[PDB]
Amino acid sequence: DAEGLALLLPPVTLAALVDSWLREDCPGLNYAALVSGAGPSQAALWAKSPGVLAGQPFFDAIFTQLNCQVSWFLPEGSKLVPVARVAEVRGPAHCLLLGERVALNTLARCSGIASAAAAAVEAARGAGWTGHVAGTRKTTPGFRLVEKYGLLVGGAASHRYDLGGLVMVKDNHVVAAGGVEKAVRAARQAADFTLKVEVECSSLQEAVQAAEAGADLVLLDNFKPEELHPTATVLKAQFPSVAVEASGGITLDNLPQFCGPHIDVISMGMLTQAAPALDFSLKLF
Amino acid sequence: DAEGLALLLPPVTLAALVDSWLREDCPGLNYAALVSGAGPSQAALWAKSPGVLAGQPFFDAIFTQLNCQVSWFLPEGSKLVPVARVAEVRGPAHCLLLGERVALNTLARCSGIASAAAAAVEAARGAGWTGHVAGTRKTTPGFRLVEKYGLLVGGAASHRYDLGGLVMVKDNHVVAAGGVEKAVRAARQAADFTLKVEVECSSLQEAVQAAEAGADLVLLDNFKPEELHPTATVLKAQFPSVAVEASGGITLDNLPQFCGPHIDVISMGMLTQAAPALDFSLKLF
Amino acid sequence: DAEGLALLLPPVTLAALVDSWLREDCPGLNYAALVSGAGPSQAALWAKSPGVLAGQPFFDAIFTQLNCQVSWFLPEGSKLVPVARVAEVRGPAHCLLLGERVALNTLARCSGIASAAAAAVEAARGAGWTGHVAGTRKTTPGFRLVEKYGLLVGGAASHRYDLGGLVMVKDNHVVAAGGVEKAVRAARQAADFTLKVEVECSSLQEAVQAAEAGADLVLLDNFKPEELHPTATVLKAQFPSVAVEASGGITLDNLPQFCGPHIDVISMGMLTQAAPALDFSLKLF
Amino acid sequence: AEGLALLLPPVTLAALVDSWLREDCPGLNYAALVSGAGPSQAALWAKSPGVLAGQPFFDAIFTQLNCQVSWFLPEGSKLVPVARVAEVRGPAHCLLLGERVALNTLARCSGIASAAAAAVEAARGAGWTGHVAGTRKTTPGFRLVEKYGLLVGGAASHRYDLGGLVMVKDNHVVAAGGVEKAVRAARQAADFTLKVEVECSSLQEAVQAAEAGADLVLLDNFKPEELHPTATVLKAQFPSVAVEASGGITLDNLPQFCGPHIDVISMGMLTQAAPALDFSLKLF
Amino acid sequence: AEGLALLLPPVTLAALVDSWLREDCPGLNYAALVSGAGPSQAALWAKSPGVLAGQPFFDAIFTQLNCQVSWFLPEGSKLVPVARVAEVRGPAHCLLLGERVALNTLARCSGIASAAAAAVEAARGAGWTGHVAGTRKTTPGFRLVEKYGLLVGGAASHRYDLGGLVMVKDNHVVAAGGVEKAVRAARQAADFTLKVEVECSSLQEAVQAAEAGADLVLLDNFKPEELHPTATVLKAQFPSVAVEASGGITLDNLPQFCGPHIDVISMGMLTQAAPALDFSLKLF
Amino acid sequence: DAEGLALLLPPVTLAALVDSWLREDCPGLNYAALVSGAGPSQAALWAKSPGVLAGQPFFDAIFTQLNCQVSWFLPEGSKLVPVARVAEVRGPAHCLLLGERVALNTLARCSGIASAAAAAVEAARGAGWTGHVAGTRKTTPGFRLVEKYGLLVGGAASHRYDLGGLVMVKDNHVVAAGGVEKAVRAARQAADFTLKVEVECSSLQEAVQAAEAGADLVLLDNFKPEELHPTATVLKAQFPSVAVEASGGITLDNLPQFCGPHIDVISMGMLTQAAPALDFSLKLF
Ligand SMILES: O=C(O)c1ccccc1C(=O)O
Ligand SMILES: O=C(O)c1ccccc1C(=O)O
Ligand SMILES: O=C(O)c1ccccc1C(=O)O
Ligand SMILES: O=C(O)c1ccccc1C(=O)O
Ligand SMILES: O=C(O)c1ccccc1C(=O)O
Ligand SMILES: O=C(O)c1ccccc1C(=O)O
Repeated sequence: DAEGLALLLPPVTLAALVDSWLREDCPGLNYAALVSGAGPSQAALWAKSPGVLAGQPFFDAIFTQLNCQVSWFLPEGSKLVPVARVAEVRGPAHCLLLGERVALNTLARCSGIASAAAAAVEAARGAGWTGHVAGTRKTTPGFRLVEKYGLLVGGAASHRYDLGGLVMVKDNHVVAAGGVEKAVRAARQAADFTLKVEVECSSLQEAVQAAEAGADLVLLDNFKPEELHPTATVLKAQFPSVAVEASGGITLDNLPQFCGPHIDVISMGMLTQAAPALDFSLKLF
Repeated sequence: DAEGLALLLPPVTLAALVDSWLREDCPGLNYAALVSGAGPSQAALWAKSPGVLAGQPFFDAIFTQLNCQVSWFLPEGSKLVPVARVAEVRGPAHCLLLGERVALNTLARCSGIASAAAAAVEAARGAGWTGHVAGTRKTTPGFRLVEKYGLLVGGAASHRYDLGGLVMVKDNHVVAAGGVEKAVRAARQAADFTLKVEVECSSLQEAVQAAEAGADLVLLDNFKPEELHPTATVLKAQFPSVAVEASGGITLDNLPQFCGPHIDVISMGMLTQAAPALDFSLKLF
Repeated sequence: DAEGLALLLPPVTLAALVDSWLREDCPGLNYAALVSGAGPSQAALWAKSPGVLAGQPFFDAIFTQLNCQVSWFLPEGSKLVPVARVAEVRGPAHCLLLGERVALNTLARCSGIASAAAAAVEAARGAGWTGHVAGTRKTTPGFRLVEKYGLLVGGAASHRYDLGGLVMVKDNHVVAAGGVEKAVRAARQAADFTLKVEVECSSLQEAVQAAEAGADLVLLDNFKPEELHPTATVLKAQFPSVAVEASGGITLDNLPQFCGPHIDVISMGMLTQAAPALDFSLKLF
Repeated sequence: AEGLALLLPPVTLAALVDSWLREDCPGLNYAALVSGAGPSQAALWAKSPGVLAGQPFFDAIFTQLNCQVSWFLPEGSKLVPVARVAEVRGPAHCLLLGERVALNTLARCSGIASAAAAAVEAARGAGWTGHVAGTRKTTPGFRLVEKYGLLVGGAASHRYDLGGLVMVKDNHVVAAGGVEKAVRAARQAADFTLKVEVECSSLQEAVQAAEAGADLVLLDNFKPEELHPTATVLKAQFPSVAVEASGGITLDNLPQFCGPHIDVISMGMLTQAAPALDFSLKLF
Repeated sequence: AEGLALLLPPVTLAALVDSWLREDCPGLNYAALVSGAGPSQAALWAKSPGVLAGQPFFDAIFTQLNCQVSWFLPEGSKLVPVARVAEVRGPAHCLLLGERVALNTLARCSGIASAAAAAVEAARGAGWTGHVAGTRKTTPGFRLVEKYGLLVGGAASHRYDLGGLVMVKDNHVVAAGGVEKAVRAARQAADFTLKVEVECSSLQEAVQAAEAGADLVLLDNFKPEELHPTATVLKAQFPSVAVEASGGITLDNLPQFCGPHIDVISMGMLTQAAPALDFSLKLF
Repeated sequence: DAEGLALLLPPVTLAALVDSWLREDCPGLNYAALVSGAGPSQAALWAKSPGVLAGQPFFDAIFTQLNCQVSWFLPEGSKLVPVARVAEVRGPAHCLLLGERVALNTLARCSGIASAAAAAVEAARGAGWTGHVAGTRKTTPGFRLVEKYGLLVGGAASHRYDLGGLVMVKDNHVVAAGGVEKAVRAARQAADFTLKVEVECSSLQEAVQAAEAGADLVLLDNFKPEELHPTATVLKAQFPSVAVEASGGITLDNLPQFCGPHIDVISMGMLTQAAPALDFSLKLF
């Protein structure tokens, strides 16, 4: 259930995020506040786009800072069928109007990402695939928390949250260490026993070498589907312990061709780099 | 000229921004650094998407913090023809690898935005229009600086940077003040004489009321082009002092329809909410 | 009207300000707390200086942070006739005594500035002048928010809040650009369309060049009143669109000589650089 | 005065400077395009008499913005207007970005140093050897500059904050239920490394405070005719106890408050009513 | 000890708590889904002997996380294991989020307070009335908890930081060119509200330091046989000067350093080598 | 290899740490600086305790901020035989004396922890045991980075760095979930696929349940050694995939009794909670 995902959020990081957003939007005097005054008011939140609602905790934390309350008519994760009345916000008029843009901006993006994740999860399910659709570290700097949380709301896995969550050996590591085996052995020796090591591999030879040197996960990078499945099949046969991830150029359109019985995870840069924001408005009534 | 735009950037805000992005990506121990080591290294930056290059100052600031140096082979604002060698980065291997994803993320989004901005400016120029294409406050919270700067690099105007740069009376302010004239009179009385007042108007009646009560700018919100131009024409005839801005549902496709001799400014949420990130990579060699 | 001015204040910036002032005054252990104890207490706030009361929202925020409550016997902006009971503060004794000095310091300076502002407004009104008395950027660093707010409470305009609110071309910009016309044309081309451009001019020739190149405001800097008024008169006659501001060595004493029918704004460094703080005390009873 | 810069906590200085620059320009700076990045030079002019103070702040502001400063007058010099005080060099837009915050800081620091030197001069002129001191009546957020200014003027800063000295005031006396209870509580609570000072509005109080173990007694709001007899008796009975006078002391009445039994005279006016000096920065 | 909480600067406290929680969980907390948000209650167990200290920190951690705490023992109580000390309440995932950081803080605060109480007790048992004290030998970033723990245990904290007292050390002596130059420079530089203490490794230095106007003289690394004759002479000729002993003082040798002419005994061990107490927080 | 471990450190978090330490030790004026002056000076760093040298990167960062340089005569991780000359520090006198205590405090605690870790690793090696000696999250709040680093320099594994690095089900999670199986199934479902799940088990029955429900690691908590090894033996025989950790009341003295062939990891709170600081001094010469 998506309603439970809010529990994941670090509250100290949340509060600081919210403050820095409001500071960004209004660092000094807000002259518009005299236009609206402090009279108690109510505003309706409208969804004008189809997709998945995500970002309630952030929307709430923005408005709570500004002494406003929110009532949701749809739970976190609901399908959105425009034009829908999603929520009501109450508080002093200038407070509502001060938070409006930042709150809509957050909900729009979080919902945009959750929508793209859900479409990808749906296409995979429709192709018979049971594994994890996942995001990447291709997130807007400073805004990871919202973006990874959006992915989760959409039913995708977030993948490692940051550099501290998993040790990922990539092409650049392989080059710097002087070869796949040296890179993986160094990664394995260096990584705390609590961490997994994943290795980005551009061929089957690399993947085998990586599995032999102790990789927990092998990421098959930029394979055409026709070489991908035979590669994953062998790896799973020779190394059934190793998880297999596919990534590189995977889109909502081609995703079903990348699904296969020997792929455990499919990760997509597009879920965060190319998810258009949903359209929401907040109309004072 | 785009190479000069870096001078606009508040350096204190920049350095803090860069810190907070690196803190977001790696808050604790970075075990991968043992895989690469500290040996001096070089990496090529590759452009794999068409569009406009934007974000050099951010990319530089990230790598300078990490004791790396960057050489650009393309000036800020260049057209990108993939696959193009854009830059070279140099530093200790683990520093390069630490900054890579955050640097590419920033460059990708900034460039994505600038690209969409230039496409919009090109379509307007091609429909004979001389005014400003502009952005909005529909930006990713915490990342406005990069986004507004991207718009500038693409030849669009940024529009007000935040709530302190202009007083904008919107449908919500109109509702709260109890009507157009009350809202605008309160905005004008409240705003420091150094500020302009702009008024969002959904009809010609509103626009006239707003001009009469002293608006510097009138924004015609969500007009079909057929109603937009007659409205603008009347407004400019009666109130030649008043600048006219069009906004609402304007896309790269329909933009030429919204250009007209009496529109001074066209603003587009899509330039920031729906600009896909460009594809860059940073390959150690 | 002054009771409504509190609405202008950015709440995130206010909270961090207050934190940082209390940190500055007591970074570590506060041994004096043990002398007072945590017994609920009450203190009276005394105004011992004539002038205008300003700064209630800062005084309140300091005490709220420290779990104390304040009741005002006088609204924000009231004339102060010493010795007057202005407020009651309640909370744990050690909390009251911890906040005392910072709260009095803030109210003293805010009130000092508001008083100088009101005296200036009064002297202008008495000389028949209708325009804006305004402050400058000559503010104590880190304290601008309290100083600009003080101005407003005293009836003066704040002028631009910071470098983002207006583009102001000064003698140094003229030098760096190579001449008045090049500076103004560069300012106009650079500034977002939402911003005004104001140009500091030391002669009537400069003012005409600035008005011709597109200035919204011309600031006549350091004129003796005898040269100022003819200059303003000409300017208004040729360029009735252009607002005219006088500034430089304007004091409460000479201010009536600087008022004239063709001056729109008079700005005074003294309102923030040389306003003595009012005398307040907070006596536990 | 040239050595006083050493006192400054560098971590606190850097953060101060950042927050001042952030305050003055949080977002895009369009004016930078008007000046460009060409190397430039600007002269610092002193247009007010008084004492120069605040070099380390001015330097720190300009170093952040990749500019350099050369001083023609050392910290603490007497200013005779119109004087060429310094030269600043760097990219034009950097100079102009730092200008106003740097002038604002030097103006206020110098203002305070000037009032402090005037007060030190008037005291010396009246034969007094004691310490002229400031108070905690400082602009919030700007104490570091203000206390430093006092020192450049030759005044003592007094306790820097609540953690440097335990000061028992009228309010503490009321809350504790009397002078003796307040002072005994202050003395028991304060770490042995700290002094205890007690604000006393009468001789009876001062005697009680001294008897209860005060290191300093601050005679608050005495008219000078009652002040000196009071200090005299105190010094005679309790020669260990330093005596400070404070309350309504001004540059004008200060010589009346000097006496052989006052050790310290503190003045709110040195920080609450010191006008800022006039400086400008002219690009040339 | 119940009143010591009032000493704590609330702004510094809140920021401390935030940074501890950020340190322990900067990103997503997947464990939260295992416990859920149902209301819950946990018992706090003391498994070590010693002195309980750190309640205000433990409370601030849990208050931030919307949990409440009830204490069954007041701050400063003797702990006899295994004792039920407190109950915590709140949403399950909030309790479990706070648990480790809260226990970490109480464990260390209590560890320090226990060592301090042991040291005060051994001194009292050897007839000594002076102050047992800490040093600046604290964990960086964690000074507030460590100094507060010292207080709860009955030791003095000593100067909180570099701003509380001016301390001339070996290294100042070398840099200034000798004891007298160092102490005269310290005295001239220090605001009149501050004391000056001087670290001395011989009687010669102690006398010189007293003569130059030191308020306190710290006899560093003396064997007890040389310490007491030195302190005796110092008190005889300079009764105004407080005498502190420090260096290699342990719980074991402490009684040999107590003497009628020692005012303060400071021990690095109270903070450098105090084992944390064992506490657990068991959901029931 | 200890000299390489410095690369693990996140540079942004490091710099912020160092700042906050210096701010804690001297928030306002430092009158002692006038006693030393600014003359260039040198100081020798002396080790007066046996054990292992750890913390150079911290010590260097402190001094670099204060414009001092450090030369090490012993590499990071060296055995310390007192009284040894470990390093030389150079810079202006007042800068050296400002950083001295905080630098010593850091080096002292880091080295203390590294010494305890190395003593533990030695005793294990001496009892024939090959597995990882590890720390815990029982670290001084705010100072984890230095403490986990110290562990690594002494040859111990750090264990998970924070709550983000691994999902650890403890007795409390078990009670809150309503049983071992429900807790582990919830942990696995909730944890991103990139994370491992470890389960604290106080009996063999729980350990079996945890392994069956999908635990990657089982932590045998508070076993007497006589019950431990037979439990581990059974567990390894039925679940060879599952790593086994022992923990609870393990000390340097009893550690060899806890080593065994079916234990992979032994973690010890004492390494961080009861490690006395080493004695170092810095003597200006
Ligand atoms: O962002 C990437 O390069 C990336 C792409 C796919 C999976 C994981 C990651 C990651 O770094 O966490
Ligand atoms: O964000 C918006 O709603 C917006 C849309 C168009 C122009 C300007 C703005 C603005 O608020 O600055
Ligand atoms: O501070 C100044 O120099 C100043 C003086 C007069 C008007 C405006 C300003 C300003 O820069 O905003
Ligand atoms: O600020 C005050 O009220 C004050 C006034 C005189 C001396 C000292 C102080 C002080 O508090 O430090
Ligand atoms: O930390 C020290 O070296 C020290 C040792 C003993 C007393 C006081 C201190 C101190 O500096 O506060
Ligand atoms: O700190 C603990 O309780 C602990 C004890 C042993 C291993 C790991 C941990 C951990 O939580 O990281």
